[PDB]
Amino acid sequence: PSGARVFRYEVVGLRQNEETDRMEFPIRRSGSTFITVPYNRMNEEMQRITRMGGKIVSITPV
Amino acid sequence: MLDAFAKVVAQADARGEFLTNAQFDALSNLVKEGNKRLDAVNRITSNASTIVANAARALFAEQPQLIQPGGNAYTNRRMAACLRDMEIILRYVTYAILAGDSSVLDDRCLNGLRETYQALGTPGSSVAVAIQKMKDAAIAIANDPNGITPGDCSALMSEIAGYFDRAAAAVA
Amino acid sequence: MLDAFAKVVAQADARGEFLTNAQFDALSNLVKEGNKRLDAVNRITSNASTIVANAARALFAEQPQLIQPGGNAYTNRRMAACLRDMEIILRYVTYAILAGDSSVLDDRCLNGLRETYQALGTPGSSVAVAIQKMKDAAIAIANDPNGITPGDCSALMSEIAGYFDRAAAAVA
Amino acid sequence: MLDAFAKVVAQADARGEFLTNAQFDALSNLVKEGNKRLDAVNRITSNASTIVANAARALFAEQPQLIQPGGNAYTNRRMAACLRDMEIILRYVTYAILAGDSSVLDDRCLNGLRETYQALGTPGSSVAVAIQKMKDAAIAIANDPNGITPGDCSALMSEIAGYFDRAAAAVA
Amino acid sequence: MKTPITEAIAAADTQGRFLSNTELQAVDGRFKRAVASMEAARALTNNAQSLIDGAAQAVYQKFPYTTTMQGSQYASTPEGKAKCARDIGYYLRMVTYCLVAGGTGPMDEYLIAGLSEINSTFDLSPSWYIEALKYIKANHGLTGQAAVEANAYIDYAINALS
Amino acid sequence: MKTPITEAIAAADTQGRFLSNTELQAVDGRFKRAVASMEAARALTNNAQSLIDGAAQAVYQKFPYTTTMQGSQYASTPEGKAKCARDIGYYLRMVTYCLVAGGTGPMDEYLIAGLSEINSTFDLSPSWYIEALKYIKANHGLTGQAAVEANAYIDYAINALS
Amino acid sequence: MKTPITEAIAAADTQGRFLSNTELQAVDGRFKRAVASMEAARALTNNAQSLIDGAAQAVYQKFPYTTTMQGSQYASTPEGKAKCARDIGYYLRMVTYCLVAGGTGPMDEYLIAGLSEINSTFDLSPSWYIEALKYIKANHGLTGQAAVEANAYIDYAINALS
Amino acid sequence: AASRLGTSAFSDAPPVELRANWSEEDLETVIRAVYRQVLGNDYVMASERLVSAESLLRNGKITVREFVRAVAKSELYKEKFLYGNFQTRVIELNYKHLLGRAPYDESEVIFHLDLYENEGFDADIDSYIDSPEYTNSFGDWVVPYYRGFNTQPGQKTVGFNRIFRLYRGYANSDRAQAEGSMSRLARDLATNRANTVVPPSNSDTAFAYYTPSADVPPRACLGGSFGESGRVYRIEVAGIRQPGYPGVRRSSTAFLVPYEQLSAKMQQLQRTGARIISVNPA
Ligand SMILES: CCC1=C(C)/C(=C/C2=NC(=C\c3[nH]c(/C=C4\NC(=O)[C@H](C)[C@H]4CC)c(C)c3CCC(=O)O)/C(CCC(=O)O)=C2C)NC1=O
Ligand SMILES: CCC1=C(C)/C(=C/C2=NC(=C\c3[nH]c(/C=C4\NC(=O)[C@H](C)[C@H]4CC)c(C)c3CCC(=O)O)/C(CCC(=O)O)=C2C)NC1=O
Ligand SMILES: CCC1=C(C)/C(=C/C2=NC(=C\c3[nH]c(/C=C4\NC(=O)[C@H](C)[C@H]4CC)c(C)c3CCC(=O)O)/C(CCC(=O)O)=C2C)NC1=O
Ligand SMILES: CCC1=C(C)/C(=C/C2=NC(=C\c3[nH]c(/C=C4\NC(=O)[C@H](C)[C@H]4CC)c(C)c3CCC(=O)O)/C(CCC(=O)O)=C2C)NC1=O
Ligand SMILES: CCC1=C(C)/C(=C/C2=NC(=C\c3[nH]c(/C=C4\NC(=O)[C@H](C)[C@H]4CC)c(C)c3CCC(=O)O)/C(CCC(=O)O)=C2C)NC1=O
Ligand SMILES: CCC1=C(C)/C(=C/C2=NC(=C\c3[nH]c(/C=C4\NC(=O)[C@H](C)[C@H]4CC)c(C)c3CCC(=O)O)/C(CCC(=O)O)=C2C)NC1=O
Ligand SMILES: CCC1=C(C)/C(=C/C2=NC(=C\c3[nH]c(/C=C4\NC(=O)[C@H](C)[C@H]4CC)c(C)c3CCC(=O)O)/C(CCC(=O)O)=C2C)NC1=O
Ligand SMILES: CCC1=C(C)/C(=C/C2=NC(=C\c3[nH]c(/C=C4\NC(=O)[C@H](C)[C@H]4CC)c(C)c3CCC(=O)O)/C(CCC(=O)O)=C2C)NC1=O
Ligand SMILES: CCC1=C(C)/C(=C/C2=NC(=C\c3[nH]c(/C=C4\NC(=O)[C@H](C)[C@H]4CC)c(C)c3CCC(=O)O)/C(CCC(=O)O)=C2C)NC1=O
Ligand SMILES: CCC1=C(C)/C(=C/C2=NC(=C\c3[nH]c(/C=C4\NC(=O)[C@H](C)[C@H]4CC)c(C)c3CCC(=O)O)/C(CCC(=O)O)=C2C)NC1=O
Ligand SMILES: CCC1=C(C)/C(=C/C2=NC(=C\c3[nH]c(/C=C4\NC(=O)[C@H](C)[C@H]4CC)c(C)c3CCC(=O)O)/C(CCC(=O)O)=C2C)NC1=O
Ligand SMILES: CCC1=C(C)/C(=C\C2=NC(=C\c3[nH]c(/C=C4\NC(=O)[C@H](C)[C@H]4CC)c(C)c3CCC(=O)O)/C(CCC(=O)O)=C2C)NC1=O
Repeated sequence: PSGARVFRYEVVGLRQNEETDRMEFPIRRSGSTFITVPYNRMNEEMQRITRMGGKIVSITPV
Repeated sequence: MLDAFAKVVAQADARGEFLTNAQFDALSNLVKEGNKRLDAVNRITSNASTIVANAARALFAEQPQLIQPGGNAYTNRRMAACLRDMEIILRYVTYAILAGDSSVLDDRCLNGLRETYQALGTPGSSVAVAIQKMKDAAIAIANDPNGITPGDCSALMSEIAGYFDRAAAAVA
Repeated sequence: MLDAFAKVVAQADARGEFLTNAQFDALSNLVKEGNKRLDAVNRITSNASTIVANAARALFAEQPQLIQPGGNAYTNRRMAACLRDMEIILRYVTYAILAGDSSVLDDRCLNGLRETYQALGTPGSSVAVAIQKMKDAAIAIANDPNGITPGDCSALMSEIAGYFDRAAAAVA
Repeated sequence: MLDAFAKVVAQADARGEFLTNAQFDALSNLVKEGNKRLDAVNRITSNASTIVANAARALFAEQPQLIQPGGNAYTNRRMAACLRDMEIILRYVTYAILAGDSSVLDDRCLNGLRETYQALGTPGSSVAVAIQKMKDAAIAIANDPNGITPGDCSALMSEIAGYFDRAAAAVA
Repeated sequence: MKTPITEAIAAADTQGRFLSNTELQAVDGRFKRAVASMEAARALTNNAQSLIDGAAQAVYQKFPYTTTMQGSQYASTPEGKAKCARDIGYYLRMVTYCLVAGGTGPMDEYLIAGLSEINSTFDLSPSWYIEALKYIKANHGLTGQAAVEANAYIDYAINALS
Repeated sequence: MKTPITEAIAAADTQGRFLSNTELQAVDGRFKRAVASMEAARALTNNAQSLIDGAAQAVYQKFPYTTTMQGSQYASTPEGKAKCARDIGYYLRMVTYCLVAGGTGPMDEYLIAGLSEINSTFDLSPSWYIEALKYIKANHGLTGQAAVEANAYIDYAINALS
Repeated sequence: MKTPITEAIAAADTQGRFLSNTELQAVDGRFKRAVASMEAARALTNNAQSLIDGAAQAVYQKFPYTTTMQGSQYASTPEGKAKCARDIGYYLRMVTYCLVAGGTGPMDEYLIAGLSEINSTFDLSPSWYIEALKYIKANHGLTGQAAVEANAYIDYAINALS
Repeated sequence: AASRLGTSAFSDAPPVELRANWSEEDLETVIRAVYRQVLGNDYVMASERLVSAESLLRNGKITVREFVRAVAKSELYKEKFLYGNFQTRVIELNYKHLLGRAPYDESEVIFHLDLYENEGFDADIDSYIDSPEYTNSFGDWVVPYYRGFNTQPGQKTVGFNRIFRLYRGYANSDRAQAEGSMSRLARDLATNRANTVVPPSNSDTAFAYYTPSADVPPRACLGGSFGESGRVYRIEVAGIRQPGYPGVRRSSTAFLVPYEQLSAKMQQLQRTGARIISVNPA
């Protein structure tokens, strides 16, 4: 209903320490990370991941 | 993200050598014609809405399957989404034009846009056609001979076309 | 996370059998040599900073490409990152020594560590060389026979070497 | 999230054609037997606890391997999880029976559940057997004629069974 | 698990610092107490069968109704008596795991979690196992600080069931 | 990096709107000042070798103990003198980069990030680099607004070391 | 502070009235006397060290028992002699402050503000400071209007101590 | 100065991200801490815990950010705070529970309220959850903590004052507080008015000092006061009960007193039993 139908995102290793120095928690692992994103927040989540840096390897509709 | 000045500084940092005289003069030339860049971005942003609207009309005339029932742009909600994404790619290309380098265009946005469409089922080829329609629209509005002090801007026009092409190739 | 005691009891619980007499005496042997284990970890942790610093100087002397402009241990930010990760490996190996098992070394380190280095483009082989330098430093400091009660702790030293080797093999 | 009525309208929207007479009479049949559907869901929901409990006793008798130490059900934490998931599947299938379609059941409950169990190591085949146990229990108490206005609704019972079967097949 | 060793390690890990003398002192205490702890574990395991059967009879005597009333949650049937033996055996095996691990880690992770859920769904009232554990705590036949620690773990289980 | 153009782009990106006239005016001012900035950068790089050598001697004179004290973190050895000629050169190079970039972006990404950590691990003293930067700021030999910008970046580094 | 200027201001403020001719006349008298007042203050501060030293010796001669008798109140130790010098210095500094303020305000606020209470709690005798002030009043080496005003303030302190 | 102010020990950060994200025990701790921070230390009964969210939480399908949002938008959270309080008060509670701070200026209320009025409450919680502050201070793997005590982020000084209005003790819960059922930081937020810090109770008498400026002397003396030497010290008090002639009236109040009289006034106040909240120069 213009929702549900969640999409899984797979993220390339965030190099970090590049425009994300301000982030309070130190990232503990880069890449090989899968984030369940819902359809309704998909727009925002793209913005966030890409703003942090890195890339998206693959997107699988589940 | 990088801009023209940042791009040359970053390459020089990778080698570890002070910027050579040639690089200095190149960037001075770029800044000497920067007013052209500013004019182009100003005109494109002032005509954003008409650019996207005209390109959309052309796209749905060329590929009617999209607006036929059961097609990917049908139901008026997906039509809104389609218009939104056309404007989004225009906005990021505008960012790139002001920067002078396509680094920002490929670093944010078009970073898996192909993948997102491929997962959604949206035809990437049709998106490419739409990007081309917008390419012609934007190059026309930025190259209009009337309303400004005369001169040459063809170099920047080819650059703008290059950015639109990069987007079209990356999304399809 | 399962330390040595926890590891043996967990496998015995999976099989569903009361701890057998052999397992009891193995654990009693572990406790009988526990003081030695504590002493070794105390001595390693007391010189942690010097160990990491000296090993780092040696690594950058033996492989100057890292600190040359354009190499991965250049820019002073990546240098800080490299020092941080060397000391992190030392910290988790000391955790492992105190535990008596490698569970902590594999959980919260080395698990999805090879992939991170591989994606960043940092040479994993060089990381392994650094771990080996720290291995020699730590084994020497942990077997220093001056300033302490006499004994033989060669078994524990071999165990320490095994932990370091496991890490170096996992990253390279 | 669709129901039966929403399902027919969504299909018709995909085709772009007004609701056909066949679909109209189908939905009229659905509403004419609506009270039956409500009674069935009420009976299953009222006896949810006993259905799950009895089915659980039966399952851990027909596959003692799961309960025997080292089986994905020992540890009393995993036992709680198993009961929890049996009840979860019953809950979403009751949602489905009230709705009249399987969209709700496959959108949340069994939307990738197979992969989750495959990674966990819990045998999906045994989970399907448990769902079948619940199926027979629920069918029996929904078809219990003792204390309600009589009338044969074998069709509704077959639909309930179909939804349970869809879940059981999707998890295994 | 919550084993003293790994609790100290986790305490240092959350603060991202090398093991200080605080954690080393803790582990030292664990090793000091381990002599008595292992003695207690050996004692409980060596006479495990005797204590298990005694506890089964104790529960049967304290709650006679559990051996007569018909139902799945009773030991009226021989299969029910077998399951009762299995459960009390589980409790004793877990306490002997906890003794050797050095803390209440095993009892917490392999038992005591969702125990309320299970005891409520299958209608096994905790009081039965509580009385069984009480019998074990009275007949364990240990002495000294070994007896103290074994009792402490048993009573942790008792209070958790309550 | 934090280049004026890119920060304007990021400011528009966070709001999600096309570049308004305010941002365009800002980048126009950047382009107007770029001619002087690049002239100053050419001047700084043309006399870079003399500046680096003079700064190395200045720190040797301000801290004679650093040229006599034995140890890795001292210039008492020829290898240490090479390291001085490397690091002071890096700082001057970064100043030229900042001048070209019109902002402190390069300085932050390639120098200031983690500078605190490095000066403590390798036992370097920030005062050394501070004195060297002061020499550079006095012998840069620039004039006008371009001189103002260059001195601003140098002082940014000085205050970051402190 | 009860400076003549501020006294007039306060008198006008309690009545919420603009400064009348009477207040202006008073302040004019202040300024007329200020020339002599400032001359006297300059003279006292030019000889400050000599005056304090001489007063110290004066009390050492007038009360020899204070330089031998044991007790914290007595200067039978170098620290106690320092305390004597410090206090007579306080008195001289307050006199200079009152000279520049043109009134007794400073003397009342930073001294003569429980001087009785403090000397009594410590049990120190007022006579000590009275004789010290007398020496200063005779050795100030002033003549004319400046002399009369300075001696008046010193005597104010003397009679306030009693 | 820790015990009196109330910050007993809030001196670390509990992440759940790990190879053993469950960690077999640590996940229990993380779930508890999220419940304590999001639900305002409310005593959640076992039956009404959000089991569905925890399922995905251990599975790794959802991160800590998603868990916090799930609790925040679940009806468990709504019944306690959202439905039952003035909307502005709800905005304050959201800032306390999700971003670990207090509203720094009126614009915060403007923005969040407009979201609620048009988009709905779900969108309001969304804005808190994905605001840059939540994304930075916490990291989708770090339980929110009260970072308002620490000043590192960059904030108006008033923030410190204001957070101590919302946090009235380690034991306290926002469902149960002295001034509850009405806005706690609303009248002040419009006027950008500072608040005196009310220490939470600690094994001594407590008198919650409400500070409505409707009937109080101004923060400054705004005059010469008595005119005696020295400035004018403003003394607050709460529990005045002994001298009730019509009933004392305005039991909690402040008096601007000239310096010389302070001592006398002090004893008078102590005689009535009110414990002086503050003595600030005016
Ligand atoms: C506590 C658990 C933990 C581990 C295990 C860990 C490892 C780790 N090291 C990293 C990076 C890194 N590791 C190095 C290390 C090296 N540079 C070299 O020249 C050498 C060959 C090598 C050291 C011997 C560097 C330079 C980076 C940063 C890469 C970059 O900024 O481009 C990264 C990438 C993201 C980041 O910078 O944090 C991770 C995740 N981080 C963690 O939080
Ligand atoms: C800010 C960067 C950004 C980009 C680039 C982006 C793309 C993007 N466009 C989307 C939707 C969409 N995009 C389109 C686009 C098109 N449909 C057509 O017929 C044409 C071929 C084409 C336009 C010419 C459509 C139809 C949808 C809706 C898909 C659906 O849910 O059915 C979605 C799915 C979520 C949603 O918005 O519903 C994403 C992620 N999202 C972003 O956040
Ligand atoms: C606030 C941001 C800003 C804008 C937008 C701006 C406009 C601007 N465009 C200019 C020049 C110009 N404008 C154009 C524009 C064109 N010439 C053509 O033949 C094409 C058809 C067209 C491309 C769009 C050209 C070629 C110049 C020549 C000067 C130069 O290249 O720098 C000039 C300098 C001379 C003049 O006033 O015309 C200004 C000030 N100035 C600003 O500060
Ligand atoms: C707070 C944590 C902690 C530490 C650090 C510690 C040290 C410690 N080391 C001890 C003994 C000892 N320590 C050693 C250690 C060594 N023998 C060797 O040949 C090696 C070179 C070295 C090990 C690498 C030996 C042999 C003993 C005595 C015998 C034994 O306890 O096994 C003892 C027991 C007798 C004593 O020395 O008082 C203590 C208490 N105790 C602690 O509770
Ligand atoms: C290691 C952690 C652990 C515990 C504690 C555990 C207990 C446990 N005991 C059970 C059954 C049972 N246990 C008993 C035992 C008893 N009968 C009696 O008369 C006594 C009063 C009592 C012994 C003290 C009975 C009768 C059942 C069957 C209940 C039923 O089917 O309704 C069941 C239900 C499933 C089954 O039949 O196995 C569980 C989960 N399982 C575990 O994995
Ligand atoms: C691109 C930016 C950048 C900076 C700033 C930087 C600093 C830096 N200086 C270093 C060392 C050093 N730095 C010096 C510098 C000095 N010795 C003195 O006596 C003087 C007072 C002072 C120079 C004027 C020395 C001697 C070393 C070697 C110390 C060692 O090997 O232990 C090292 C350790 C690695 C090495 O031996 O080179 C780093 C990383 N590295 C960088 O990549
Ligand atoms: C500016 C206003 C001001 C005044 C007036 C002043 C006086 C003054 N003198 C003091 C003590 C003292 N003063 C002396 C001085 C003396 N020893 C002698 O032999 C002499 C007779 C005498 C000098 C005339 C001594 C010995 C003490 C210490 C007495 C004690 O500790 O009990 C003390 C007690 C606290 C202390 O130990 O300093 C005060 C307050 N302090 C002030 O701030
Ligand atoms: C969409 C609603 C939903 C589902 C379906 C779901 C499934 C689900 N079941 C789980 C656990 C589990 N599920 C079982 C289930 C079984 N064990 C058996 O022997 C049987 C064959 C079977 C029951 C019939 C077990 C044993 C675990 C525990 C795994 C473990 O912690 O080791 C887990 C692991 C994490 C956790 O326990 O929270 C998930 C995610 N979670 C959900 O939110
Ligand atoms: C319980 C739900 C709820 C209410 C009722 C509420 C009231 C409320 N109304 C406000 C604004 C306002 N409200 C009014 C109201 C009026 N002005 C007039 O002239 C009329 C007489 C009257 C309307 C008929 C005005 C003028 C403002 C703007 C005040 C300002 O910006 O200074 C503000 C200020 C913050 C902002 O503008 O965002 C609040 C908090 N807030 C709430 O969460
Ligand atoms: C860890 C330190 C700590 C303490 C002590 C604490 C107390 C505390 N007790 C509460 C409730 C309560 N406290 C009681 C207490 C009692 N009622 C009685 O009749 C008895 C006389 C008495 C028990 C001896 C009751 C009944 C509630 C529930 C009220 C309610 O939620 O409606 C509440 C809030 C309402 C809720 O439960 O959600 C808090 C915050 N909070 C803390 O964080
Ligand atoms: C003319 C306007 C006016 C009001 C409104 C007023 C209220 C008022 N009531 C008071 C006392 C009090 N008021 C109450 C009232 C109550 N006790 C209860 O148990 C109930 C819950 C509640 C009534 C239903 C009590 C108990 C006190 C005495 C408090 C004490 O001595 O500690 C006091 C404290 C001082 C005193 O007793 O004189 C004030 C100021 N005084 C006023 O002059
Ligand atoms: C408004 C609140 C509400 C109610 C009352 C409800 C159930 C419900 N069950 C009903 C009857 C019934 N319940 C049954 C159940 C059965 N009997 C059998 O012998 C079969 C084995 C089986 C069919 C599977 C039957 C046949 C009827 C009469 C026909 C019907 O209306 O469903 C009816 C119609 C007559 C009546 O009011 O009882 C309702 C409304 N669902 C609701 O939401």
